Amino acid sequence: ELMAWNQAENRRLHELRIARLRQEEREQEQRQALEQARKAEEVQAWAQRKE
Amino acid sequence: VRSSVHARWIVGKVIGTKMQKTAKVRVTRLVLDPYLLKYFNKRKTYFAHDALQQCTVGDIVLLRALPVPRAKHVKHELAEIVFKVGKVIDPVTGKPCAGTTYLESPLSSE
Amino acid sequence: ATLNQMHRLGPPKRPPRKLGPTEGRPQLKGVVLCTFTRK
Amino acid sequence: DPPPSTLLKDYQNVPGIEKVDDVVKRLLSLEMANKKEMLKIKQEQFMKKIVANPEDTRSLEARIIALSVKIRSYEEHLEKHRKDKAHKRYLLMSIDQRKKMLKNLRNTNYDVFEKICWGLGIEYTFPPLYYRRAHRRFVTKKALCIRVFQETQKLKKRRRALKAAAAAQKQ
Amino acid sequence: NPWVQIMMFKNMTPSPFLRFYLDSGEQVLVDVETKSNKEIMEHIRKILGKNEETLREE
Amino acid sequence: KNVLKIRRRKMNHHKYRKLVKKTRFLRRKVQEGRLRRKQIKFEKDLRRIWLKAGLKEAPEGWQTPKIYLRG
RNA sequence: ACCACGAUCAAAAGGGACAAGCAUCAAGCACGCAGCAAUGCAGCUCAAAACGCUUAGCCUAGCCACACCCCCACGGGAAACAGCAGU
Ligand SMILES: NC(=O)c1ccc[n+]([C@@H]2O[C@H](COP(=O)([O-])OP(=O)(O)OC[C@H]3O[C@@H](n4cnc5c(N)ncnc54)[C@H](O)[C@@H]3O)[C@@H](O)[C@H]2O)c1
Ligand SMILES: [K+]
Ligand SMILES: [Mg+2]
Ligand SMILES: [Mg+2]
Ligand SMILES: [Mg+2]
Ligand SMILES: [Mg+2]
Ligand SMILES: [Mg+2]
Ligand SMILES: [Mg+2]
Ligand SMILES: [Mg+2]
Ligand SMILES: [Mg+2]
Repeated sequence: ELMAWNQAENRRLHELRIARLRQEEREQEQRQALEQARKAEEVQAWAQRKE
Repeated sequence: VRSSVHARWIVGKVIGTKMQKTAKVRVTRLVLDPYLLKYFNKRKTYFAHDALQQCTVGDIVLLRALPVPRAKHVKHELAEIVFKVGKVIDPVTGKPCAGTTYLESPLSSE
Repeated sequence: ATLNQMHRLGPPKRPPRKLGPTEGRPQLKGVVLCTFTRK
Repeated sequence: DPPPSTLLKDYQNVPGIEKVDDVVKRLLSLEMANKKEMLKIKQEQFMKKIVANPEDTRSLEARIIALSVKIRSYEEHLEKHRKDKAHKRYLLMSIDQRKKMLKNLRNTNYDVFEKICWGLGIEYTFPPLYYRRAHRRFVTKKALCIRVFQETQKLKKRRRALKAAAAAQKQ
Repeated sequence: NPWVQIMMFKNMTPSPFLRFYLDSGEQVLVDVETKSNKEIMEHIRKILGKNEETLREE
Repeated sequence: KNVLKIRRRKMNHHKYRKLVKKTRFLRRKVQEGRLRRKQIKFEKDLRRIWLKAGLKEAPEGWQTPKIYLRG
């Protein structure tokens, strides 16, 4: 009974983990979008200076 | 279930694979310093039978006691490789990881 | 010293106790060889 | 080493670099640059050959590749400057720092550790367990103790045949 | 529990967890991420600790 | 500060260098004899090994080198 | 009593544990593993103190060791109070 309760406690914590990881991807994508924009301008500027 | 070997289950780090079908495993236990009352690691070496020679130096293994020792110093057999060196699978998620970072996201398989 | 250092060295070891002229004994028997005075 | 005609890492992706005068291509090649520019091309070659993301310069893989290029440059320097103690120190320190990186990469990502060793030609070695001078007395005795063992093994085999032969005669 | 082997492992996985090895061969995985140290102690007491009755008897 | 502790060490080292100078020929004869015994003590240690292993003579082709001579 | 297909007590054997000082005792020198065997591999211990020297009966409801000496005791040296009283 205690081993089964422990497996159920792990599954509950796992559902919270999946919810926490989904909220972190949305934030990671936003940051990753800006860095690519900034990084693209810095490349275009660096490319124009070299050209 | 009975065995003449004192240590029935022990976890340790593989530190040698130069013996045929035998892994040399460093097992650490916490021992209380009576004067300082602080716990310090005390390490002991155990030889473990590795029939398939699957043990790599540095991986964490679980050793099970044999019913009777099979050699002068071989009193245990490899029961399970807990943490393969550099190829750890996170038990909490089942996904491969490299240190504290996931190699496959737990969100891949939902 | 650090706790790790105190652990490694362990309890302080006393120097072994030196035996005096009686060799750790209350009295000794002797045979007189010569008598004289000292300054 | 990359060919001297190789363009600099900065000018390789500018549009129209293939239609400029030959003189302009020489001035933007490795031939007209210092050795540090040739090392940037080598590092980029290894990064694309080995690492999964060639633009991740902070990964443990990229650091090992960057440091491996420096190590090769020091070895080339010391091949011509054999009394340069300053650079001999930098080489030995760099080799030690790479070994520490490889140890940490082996412990965290073995599949990547193997590709780094194959790609860079590194033979990973485990450190010796004890650090102590092997002086003349020990070197000589260890050699004698190995010879004594080898001779004892031969004698123990010639005491198996004689016993085997005598046993057969009884029959 | 002086006869229970306790071994620690740093930064091998992305989240912290406890794992118990029992004499039968069963393994008990306890996820401890997000839990306080007091909650971890109460959890392992519940699933693998002797109750107050068993200790009073001894 | 004062240099009295340095001065004690200075005099000790001076008298030692002076003693070594006066007796450098006796000390050289003593050092030679010690190295001979050191070589003999080393040779015995190797002979003990093969004798305790069951061999009656040194391993074939083995000659114990002189590891303490200036050469 | 007799057997308990047991209980109690407790050897041999296997596993674990177990004094102090000296590292100016730092290397030990066969100290490992596999295999039914043949035989094969070259390993095993060690500064987290191996190997070694020295000191000491111990963890005292008591325990260990010894029992003239040669660790032992066929044998030998030799002729035994470290049982009590006694010299
Ligand atoms: N002696 C070794 O080969 C060795 C091996 C692993 C770890 N260590 C560690 O080194 C430290 C020094 O140990 P000690 O006080 O017994 O030795 P020490 O300083 O008395 O030196 C004795 C021997 O160990 C070597 N040594 C000294 N310092 C060392 C170090 N930091 N790492 C490796 N070897 C070293 C010396 O060269 C010599 O051969 C300790 O922390 C020990 O755990 C030593
Ligand atoms: K005796
Ligand atoms: Mg003086
Ligand atoms: Mg017994
Ligand atoms: Mg030291
Ligand atoms: Mg001395
Ligand atoms: Mg005594
Ligand atoms: Mg006797
Ligand atoms: Mg007597
Ligand atoms: Mg009496």
